[PDB]
Amino acid sequence: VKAGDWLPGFTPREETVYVHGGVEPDPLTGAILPPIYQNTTFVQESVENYLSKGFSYSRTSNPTVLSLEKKIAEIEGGFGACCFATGMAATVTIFSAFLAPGDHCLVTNCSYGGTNRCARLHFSKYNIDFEFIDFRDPTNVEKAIRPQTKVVFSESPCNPTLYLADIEAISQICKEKKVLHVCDSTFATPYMMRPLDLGADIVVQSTTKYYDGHNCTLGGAVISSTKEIHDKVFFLRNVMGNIMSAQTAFYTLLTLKTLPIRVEKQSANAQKIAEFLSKHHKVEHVIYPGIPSFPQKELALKQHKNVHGGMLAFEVKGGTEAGIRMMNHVPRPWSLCESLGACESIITCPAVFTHANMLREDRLKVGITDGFIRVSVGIEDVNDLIDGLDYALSKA
Amino acid sequence: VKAGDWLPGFTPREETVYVHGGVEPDPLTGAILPPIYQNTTFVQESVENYLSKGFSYSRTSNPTVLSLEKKIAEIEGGFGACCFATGMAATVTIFSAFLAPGDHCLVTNCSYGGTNRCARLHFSKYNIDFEFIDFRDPTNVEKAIRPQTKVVFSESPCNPTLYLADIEAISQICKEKKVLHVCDSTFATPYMMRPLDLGADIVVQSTTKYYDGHNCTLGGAVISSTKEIHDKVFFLRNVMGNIMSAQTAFYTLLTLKTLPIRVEKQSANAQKIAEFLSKHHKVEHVIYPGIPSFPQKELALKQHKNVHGGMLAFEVKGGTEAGIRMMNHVPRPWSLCESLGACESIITCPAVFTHANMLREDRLKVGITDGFIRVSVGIEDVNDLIDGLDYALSKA
Amino acid sequence: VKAGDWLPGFTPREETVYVHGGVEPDPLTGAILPPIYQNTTFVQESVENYLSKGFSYSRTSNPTVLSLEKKIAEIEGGFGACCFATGMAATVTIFSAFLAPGDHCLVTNCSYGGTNRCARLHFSKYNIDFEFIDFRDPTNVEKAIRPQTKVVFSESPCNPTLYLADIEAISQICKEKKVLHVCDSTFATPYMMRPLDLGADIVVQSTTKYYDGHNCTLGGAVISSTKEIHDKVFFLRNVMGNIMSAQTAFYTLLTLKTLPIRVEKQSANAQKIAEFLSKHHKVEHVIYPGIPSFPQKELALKQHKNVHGGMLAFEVKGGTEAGIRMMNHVPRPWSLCESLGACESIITCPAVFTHANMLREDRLKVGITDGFIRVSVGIEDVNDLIDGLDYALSKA
Amino acid sequence: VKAGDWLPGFTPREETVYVHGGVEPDPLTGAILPPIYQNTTFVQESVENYLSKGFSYSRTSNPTVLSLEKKIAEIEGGFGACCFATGMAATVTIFSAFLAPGDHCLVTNCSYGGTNRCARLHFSKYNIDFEFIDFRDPTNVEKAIRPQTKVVFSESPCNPTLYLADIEAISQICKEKKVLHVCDSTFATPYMMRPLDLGADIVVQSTTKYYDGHNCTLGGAVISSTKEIHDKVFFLRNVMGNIMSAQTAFYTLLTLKTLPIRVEKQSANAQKIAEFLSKHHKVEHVIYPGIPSFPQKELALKQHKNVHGGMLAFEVKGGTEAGIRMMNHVPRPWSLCESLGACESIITCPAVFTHANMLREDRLKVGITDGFIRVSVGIEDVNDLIDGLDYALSKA
Ligand SMILES: *Cc1c(COP(=O)(O)O)cnc(C)c1O
Ligand SMILES: *Cc1c(COP(=O)(O)O)cnc(C)c1O
Ligand SMILES: *Cc1c(COP(=O)(O)O)cnc(C)c1O
Ligand SMILES: *Cc1c(COP(=O)(O)O)cnc(C)c1O
Ligand SMILES: *C(CS)[C@H](N)C(=O)O
Ligand SMILES: *C(CS)[C@H](N)C(=O)O
Repeated sequence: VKAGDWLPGFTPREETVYVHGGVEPDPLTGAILPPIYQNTTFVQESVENYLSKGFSYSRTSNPTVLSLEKKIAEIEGGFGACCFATGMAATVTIFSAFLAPGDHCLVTNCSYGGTNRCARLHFSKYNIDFEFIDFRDPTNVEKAIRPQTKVVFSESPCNPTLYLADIEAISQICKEKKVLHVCDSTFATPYMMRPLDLGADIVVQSTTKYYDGHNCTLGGAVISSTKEIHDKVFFLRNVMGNIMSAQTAFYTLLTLKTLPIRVEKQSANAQKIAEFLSKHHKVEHVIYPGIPSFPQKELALKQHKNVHGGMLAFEVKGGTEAGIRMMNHVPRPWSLCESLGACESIITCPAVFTHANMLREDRLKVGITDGFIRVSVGIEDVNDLIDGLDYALSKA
Repeated sequence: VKAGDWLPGFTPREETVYVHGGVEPDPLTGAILPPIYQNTTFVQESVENYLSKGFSYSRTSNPTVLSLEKKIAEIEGGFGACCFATGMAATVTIFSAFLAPGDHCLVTNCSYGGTNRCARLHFSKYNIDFEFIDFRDPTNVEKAIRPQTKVVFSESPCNPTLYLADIEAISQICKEKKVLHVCDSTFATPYMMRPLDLGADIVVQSTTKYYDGHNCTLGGAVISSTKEIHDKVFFLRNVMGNIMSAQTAFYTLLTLKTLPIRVEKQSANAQKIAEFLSKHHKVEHVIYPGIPSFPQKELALKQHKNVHGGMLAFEVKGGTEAGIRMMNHVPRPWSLCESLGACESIITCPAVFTHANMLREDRLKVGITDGFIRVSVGIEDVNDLIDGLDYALSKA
Repeated sequence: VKAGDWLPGFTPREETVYVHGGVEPDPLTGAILPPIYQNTTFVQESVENYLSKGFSYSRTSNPTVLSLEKKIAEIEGGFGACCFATGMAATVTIFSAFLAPGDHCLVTNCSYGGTNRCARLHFSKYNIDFEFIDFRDPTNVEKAIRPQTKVVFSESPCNPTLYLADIEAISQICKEKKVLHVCDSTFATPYMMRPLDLGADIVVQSTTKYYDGHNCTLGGAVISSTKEIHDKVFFLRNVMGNIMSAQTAFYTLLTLKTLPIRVEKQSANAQKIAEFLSKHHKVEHVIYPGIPSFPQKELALKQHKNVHGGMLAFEVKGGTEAGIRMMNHVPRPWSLCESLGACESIITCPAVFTHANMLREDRLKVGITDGFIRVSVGIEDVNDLIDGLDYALSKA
Repeated sequence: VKAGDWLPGFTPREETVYVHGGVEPDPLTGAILPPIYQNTTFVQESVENYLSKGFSYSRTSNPTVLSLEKKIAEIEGGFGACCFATGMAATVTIFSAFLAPGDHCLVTNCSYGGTNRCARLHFSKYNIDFEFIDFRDPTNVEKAIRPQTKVVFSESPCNPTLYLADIEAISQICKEKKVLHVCDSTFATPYMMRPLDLGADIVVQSTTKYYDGHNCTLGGAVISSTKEIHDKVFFLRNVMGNIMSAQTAFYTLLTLKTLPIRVEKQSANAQKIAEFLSKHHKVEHVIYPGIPSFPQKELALKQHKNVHGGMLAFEVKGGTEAGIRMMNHVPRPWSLCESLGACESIITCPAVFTHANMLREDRLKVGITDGFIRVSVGIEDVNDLIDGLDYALSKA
């Protein structure tokens, strides 16, 4: 064993894989990072040796993108991964590949609003039936499975309510009933929960949020448990033309290196903020998987590794007017905007910013209430973050 | 009026629009190029003033991308444009938006292979009927339209045969039958043919090819004739998550500046190469709209502005074996690879690469003969290009 | 000879070198463009095989930068080239490497104001004597050479007056007197004049201007006639830490591909604009090397290949007030700003924007008069450019 | 006050400044990150309103670069900062601005090798006297100052020996003698030591190392204690043409966000590795400010905040041959290369690489013994790092 080689028979530990997974020094120059293959097409040696160097056209595959895919498959525990322009593109490619007219698809009723809308407003025109149900009890999923069910699509924690789904239990149900279990674990990250380890067949990630973690790029990933599934996704990505770009892949290769230390800091901050909010006399309810009152505490402790995440939610006393006054007065360092997962702490109101297309009776039915505030905790000093919330709450 | 203003009541001439369309100096700093908005999310001033500055999240819209879209809409003569991660993503968004189960779509039978395979594999599973016909006679289109026809999808010149479609005549037919006419004018560029000027309802572009012209980025664009069509495309792009990235849009904003002078040089080179090939004893047939043997020379003179383009094709005598010997010996500066439209001259044999997914019997049905070679002419010195072809032909 | 090889014993023609110089397809993947080596450090195989793959640290050399250097040395006709963060960095590295206290340096008195200021205001504190003289007559240079003269630094055409220097004649003088002849040919480009072909020992370029040509990047280059000179420049670049970045090198590799067609278009536009101005009743003087009244016409015809360039200058009748009114009313597509060489046409007034640090009596002495306007012609439609000048002149 | 404002009268705490210092949402669009001003020149509103929007030409200043400069000045506690293409460019600008013929400069004799060689080769030719002395005792500095001394240039910890300099004491000396105290605190980072807080007049940083922390960019910064010093640095940067690019500034704006959590992880790992090495029988000496054998432990406790850093050094028993056997067998995840500060752990032997330009007798004079190894600890799992060192040491 010489410089440049791993020790044989040793599995590198987890943080080492975030730093080095999928990437060795460039064979040509020794460059320690992946060179960015900002290029459309690849020259072939001869007609007979077509594809002998592995690449032909960047819509189909690109070397920088492939380095990130290998890293993501390692981190998530999958056979292979495919990277996409956005998280929505990853989700839509799953629905495109694995559903056909007449099929039934069970979706957590608290899915990300984008997942919910691409199903209802687009794929349902192909006579695909999406049924939205409560995934908090796995027996609900078992009882709701119909003869035409092809896909069970879980999300955990859920955007924006932070409901959990028992991924292991649901995977056992789907394995018995021979249906595909797809899990969107964007809010968890693989540092907290790897659905493939818990039996899911496919994971979808919006790499926009925590894999990037810097508000820099859009991106998506599909991580497949098997070669058969991986090849189906890969084929359809080339047809739909929604692959990630090499430059986005370079950025994500760099930011993934710090995902463990970022998520540790964000989650330590979020625990302290959730505790503060839970004691605050102008806060009605606080939702965080790590505080003792979390309704699905036992599942959180079973299914979360290391941390309980950077996301929390709360409701201000006084209804919508008080929620709005609070939002309008939250000072820097907080940012009032959509998205989540970043070094910069973000405060969002789902009624207006993310789930505005959902009927208010239905919003209330899922738990998106009037004073409901979604919080993405960043890596600022937690005392500045609490000071800003306390000011805004005093104004509410 | 003053420095920094266009004079009111004047319309810039063609080349000026390539340099300046869609862009003004940054209002904040005066930067002569738009900055790159390499950022996911946009801060809002208040819950009330939501979207008051025009942006919320870059999957939906991004300022750099919107500047490119405004330029492209100006160059193509449309109401608005949407930009995509690839040309295939643009095409697939048209099929996704405008077709539903039971609908019918007419597609030119010599389409780019990717258009053909996204139809035939994928969308056909939704009980959408795609019919491939010969667009060289508009009455074929008129006769094949059904009550269920929603889209007529032309391409001109066609990939790889360079057949022309009479866009004005087909538009007249489609207007009478109230069917959408979508035209893929990637091979023409708007400098040679603007389908919206000739009555098409939608234009699809692979910006990868000539708009980029440098083998640098992938990209697509959909240019809509009306607000109603544009809004449908924009909505579905947000759902499918296949928008162009800001960094790609910046590259294409830069490269579009030189499209007229690039296409003029490529086309002058192509005319000379086509004339050379038409006299060479190893060459069976040459296809170029600018030489007198072109079968649709009358339509080329009616429909082509400025140039006859950088693309040509030819058949080497001696069939497949001769074509392969030739390809294996084409020297630099030629590149043996997929793609087209670039400063670097590219050659390929579609029977063995791009359209090798098509049955040889069907290959011949669509004119891709055994010795057929697609040539994308770049901006090198034409004597190097001709000397290289002459050397390669000596090995056939 | 097979695909991927050049024909042996053939020198590729000039436009082919702009497209392909310094770049072959990536050996690892076949990528047709140079991958961007966005990376600081390079891993070594062993202590003994240090530098066996050619790279160690990007301040010293970087693979993308080296690909551009090889291309620039080919285009300019030099032994080697070194690329820098800016044109000023290239110039300052020359002064740093080849002058020491007690040395005399002859500088064209109409040098770029930055060259003039770094000499007067900085290197003169090291007791280096910069003497500014009229380079229009080579015998002036011969007569002004002193025992301590080490460097003769010409520029042609000169910024902003467009005076020419006879590079061949001056090189003969410097070769006889054993002094180094450095030529800044930024305004010419190697498509119009290659000083190394005319005997200069070093060329300095601001790649910012025409090599980029898109207002995108800053950059500089030093092209050396010999290995001894090249190695001295390379060594000092590593010490001064002013190398070009890989991303800037990637952009310049792409934009250099179109330098010939850009400069042809800009120069055809500039000829027409200079003719228009020379007939205009509110224009006092027009300076362009291609119009028949140019005072150094005979030298322009001897020393310029293909074109007479994109730069021109003129004076409006009515002195400074009229020049200012004209500038304030020049409409789009023109831009009022510093810099030059770009696809976007630029109008500058040197008194305020570039040579404001020069005493007004001295400005007048060099020819930077009151109504003096420097024009950089882009690739817009020339009729829009003339329309805009004619409007502004009517307002002046 | 309102969303988007800092509360007046409050100062953000340390980690918040790393996330948000120097940056506010884009005023035009609300973009949460500053856009990349990848552009050379800036349009002016009128000849009169020249520079009214703050920018003219990116060699002089660029908006993205200025945002980074504001962040860096906040983090380091300075009046202002200037950013450069590399750390060497920052250092060379100090020597260029503040020294003239006849002046004297005191430099720590264990400086980074590049500082030492830019002094000894290059600036000494201008009759500037550089004197290299041992900064571990401040009275050496006091005794060596001459009437001609203009600059005292410290480094702490030193590259590669990790000697400390007492920055507060040296500043007191320099204040008494009215000499500029410049401190290169690259190895410390501002999270561990801010020399401006301890009385230094100027700080030099290689942002390549920890500010970047990802082996992605080269860069430098000069942080000035006063407006007069800042203005001198800014003026000369424009003359030397060695400003940082906008794209580099964007990368560093992103990576600085995580400097506290990166340095905390690197330092925790380094403490454990130093303790492991201090017990290993093949290791002669270990140098780390956090272990009790550190010779300057009293100063380390006074001068180091939060951590003792990611850098350590050790000597392998058996001299040069043993060091080489060890280096040749250090396995992944270690990288054998130059540079330091990164997420990827780096090891090198300065006698054979970084300081092999120093005479072995002088190498030993400055403490770089034959078996001396400089170690830059990254953020991998410490057990992989320790297992790899243990394997390598078994080959020594
Ligand atoms: C944001 C998000 C998505 C969609 O990803 P994009 O990258 O925005 O297209 C999907 N799932 C969750 C849980 C998300 O937060
Ligand atoms: C290449 C091409 C496409 C597909 O565009 P991509 O950018 O490769 O996805 C569509 N139409 C034509 C005519 C094409 O040449
Ligand atoms: C602009 C210029 C320079 C300086 O180059 P920068 O890239 O701006 O540092 C040098 N010479 C001429 C003739 C120039 O126009
Ligand atoms: C690397 C380094 C430098 C030089 O900075 P570059 O960015 O490599 O030019 C200066 N000081 C120290 C302590 C350094 O480690
Ligand atoms: C989706 C809104 S388009 C976004 N990622 C969010 O949940 O804020
Ligand atoms: C130099 C001004 S800093 C610039 N390139 C010009 O001449 O406009």
